[PDB]
Amino acid sequence: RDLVGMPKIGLPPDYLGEDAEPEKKAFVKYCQEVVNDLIANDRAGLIWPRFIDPETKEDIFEFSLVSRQGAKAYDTGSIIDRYSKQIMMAFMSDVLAMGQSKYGSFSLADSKTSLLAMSVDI
Amino acid sequence: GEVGSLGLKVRSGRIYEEPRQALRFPESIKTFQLMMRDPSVAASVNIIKMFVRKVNWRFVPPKGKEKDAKMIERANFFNSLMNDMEHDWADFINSVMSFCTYGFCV
Repeated sequence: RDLVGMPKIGLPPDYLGEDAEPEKKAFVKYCQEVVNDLIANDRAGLIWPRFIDPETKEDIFEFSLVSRQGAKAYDTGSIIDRYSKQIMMAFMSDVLAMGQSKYGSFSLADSKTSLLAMSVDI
Repeated sequence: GEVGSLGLKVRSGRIYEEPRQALRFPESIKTFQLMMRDPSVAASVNIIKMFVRKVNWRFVPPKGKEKDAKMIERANFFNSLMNDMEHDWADFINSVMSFCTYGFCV
């Protein structure tokens, strides 16, 4: 659900409908294919109608990419990493993440038995 | 003679040493389960139990008189009877290891 950059097309309400003139309905159909087929290939581009309404001093048609004005509060990436280490800590299986060291060993008779290796002994 | 007394709390039979209501035996049990739920606490009190339940035990006569036949046969009888229990010595250590969660085990 990260819809930032999603293409948004704003049309006057007259265009959107069933009783609209065939020319208008054809325009809406083309916009549907434009939405459904637009990619970032070599021949990417747009020829859109542009009419700044003398009233309200704003354009009626726009093709714009939806934008967000904030950032997610919590960093999910570091959050999950903390719990993964905690889970491995509960089973004392840090060797899965850290890996085999040069001062740890799985040999029971060795003088440097790993914590996990001793657990299987119990 | 004991002219004084090591009177700890003696409130109503229950030991009222801990001034916090939560950590007293009627509710200390729950509190300990709740804290046992936590990962760090669980692993920290699990490693100690681990270490205790790792070593084995074998009866031994005192520093002197270790060559006496009576002491040797007594040690043998003690070890055999330790193995003669219907619950193994390791099982007894397991039952004791509630030691960490509460501080005492009857």
